[PDB]
Amino acid sequence: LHTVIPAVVVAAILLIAGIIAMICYRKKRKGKLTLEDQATFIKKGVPI
Amino acid sequence: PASQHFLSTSVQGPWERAISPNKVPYYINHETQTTCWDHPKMTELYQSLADLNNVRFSAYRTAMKLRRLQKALCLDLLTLSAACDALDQHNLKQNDQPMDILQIINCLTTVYDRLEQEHNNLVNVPLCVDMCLNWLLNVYDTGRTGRIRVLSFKTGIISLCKAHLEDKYRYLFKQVASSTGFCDQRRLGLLLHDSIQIPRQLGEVASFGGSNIEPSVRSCFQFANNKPEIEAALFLDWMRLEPQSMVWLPVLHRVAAAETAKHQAKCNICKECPIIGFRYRSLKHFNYDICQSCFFSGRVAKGHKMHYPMVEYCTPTTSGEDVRDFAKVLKNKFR
Repeated sequence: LHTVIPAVVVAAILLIAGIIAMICYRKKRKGKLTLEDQATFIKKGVPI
Repeated sequence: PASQHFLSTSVQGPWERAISPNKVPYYINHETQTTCWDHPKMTELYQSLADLNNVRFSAYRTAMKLRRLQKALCLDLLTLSAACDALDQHNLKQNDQPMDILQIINCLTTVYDRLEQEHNNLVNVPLCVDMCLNWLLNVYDTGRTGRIRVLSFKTGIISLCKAHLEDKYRYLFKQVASSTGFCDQRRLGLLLHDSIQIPRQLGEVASFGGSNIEPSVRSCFQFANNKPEIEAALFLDWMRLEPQSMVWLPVLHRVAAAETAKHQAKCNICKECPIIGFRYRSLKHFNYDICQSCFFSGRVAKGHKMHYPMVEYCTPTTSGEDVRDFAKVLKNKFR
């Protein structure tokens, strides 16, 4: 029993790894590629 | 020239096409004492522009048309450094120095030789020189005197070159400020006048307060806490305040940046997925994302509201930021 069932408790660590991976799908590489304008901030939220 | 009688009928009414000693044709608006040129290549460019009167808003129209011009003129290939070196090579440092046709031709040749050496398959020196002379004398040679100011030419090239927005702002401020870096009402007024000479050439000058630069100077010096002179940092802050008469240049920078934007989203009217270009997300409803193709036509889905707030993504989104703003819009709709 101890050699069979505690072989599944590692699936909980598998979940923890999956969750912490998925809370970071854009925090893994924020810069990504085509890093133009890398010393300022460009964003808009009001139509003119 | 023989083309005078042939192409004088392309425009009618008060417009009167006339030829120049530099064999470049130009129209005449005689009672306004203002004159504009029209080369056949720029004639077909403007004919293509005339079918693009579908832009509902003002700043978007100016930015899109100016981006189309800059890409067509291939002046977006010019950087700040090359233009600065070219202007400093010809000793055109005094802003009030009179400029003849020959000096402008020499400076344009200096710029476009380097541009062609970088863009052999994209830049033709004589045609580009003719086109850029056409545009510059359209903006700043309404009197057909053959004399312009160095400051106006500098402002036009620096605005129409490829550089950071704050870098262009700082260079233009240094051009208009004194050796101490201070700018009074008069230099700011001259710079604003040079800036406002541009929209009147296309016909969108009144939408930004007209040609009256006095309210712009008044607002700038009211933001300056009624200081006699303004500084570069205060000028940058007042520009980031997005004044009525200067927002067109940051809107141009944004549309240039967003021309290569690709958003993983669906248009909530024309069902276009993925969104390419400008993505617009409503700040009131849920799951409402519109592409600029339907936004510019004025067609609205589910009708507008008492207030219909909108955010304009010009870059691919960050999941943290959009989850945060989704939480904000759920909070807004909860109340």
